[PDB]
Amino acid sequence: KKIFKPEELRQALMPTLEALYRQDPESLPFRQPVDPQLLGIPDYFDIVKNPMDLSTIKRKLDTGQYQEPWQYVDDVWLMFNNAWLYNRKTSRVYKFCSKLAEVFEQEIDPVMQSLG
Ligand SMILES: CO[C@H]1CC[C@H](n2c([C@@H]3CCCC(=O)N3c3ccc(F)c(F)c3)nc3cc(-c4c(C)noc4C)ccc32)CC1
Ligand SMILES: Cc1cc(N2CCOCC2)cc2[nH]c(-c3c(NC[C@@H](O)c4cccc(Cl)c4)cc[nH]c3=O)nc12
Repeated sequence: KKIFKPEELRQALMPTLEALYRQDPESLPFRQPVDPQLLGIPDYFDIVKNPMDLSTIKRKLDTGQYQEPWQYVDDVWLMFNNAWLYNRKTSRVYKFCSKLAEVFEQEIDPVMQSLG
């Protein structure tokens, strides 16, 4: 397997993470972990067993917790898939999720090609 240095993953993938953060208001529900107590949604962790958010992805990238870049891709789609699972199709959070996913799909392709 190709060996990836944590510093190469960080420098290569951080621009793609910024592309999600800079969407405002679209990124606002995703910047911090879902807090079901605050949001009044007691069933959240009955439905979402593996939560993920931008701050967790960013910390993992900054601290070298990804061994290979598709694990970063996995966490981003887990974030989005959790939100599409939990929220109604008509809800603002669901629509903002789809907006971020389109940005991600555009940005991630050339970066992954360059890491190969
Ligand atoms: C600490 O600052 C945060 C900002 C986002 C706030 N927020 C909000 C706020 C408060 C509640 C009412 C509302 O409409 N919100 C909101 C705020 C901004 C948005 F762009 C948006 F789509 C929704 N809704 C959130 C929903 C989710 C969510 C995700 C991701 N997946 O399932 C659920 C449920 C996550 C965060 C949400 C909560 C506090
Ligand atoms: C492109 C796309 C659009 C949407 N819709 C957007 C609008 O709202 C409705 C949903 C949902 C998606 N789910 C996934 C998805 C993954 N994709 C890999 C892809 O990024 C990828 C694949 C090969 C190379 C690269 Cl470089 C990148 C991987 C794991 N699990 C996933 O669920 N991709 C989706």
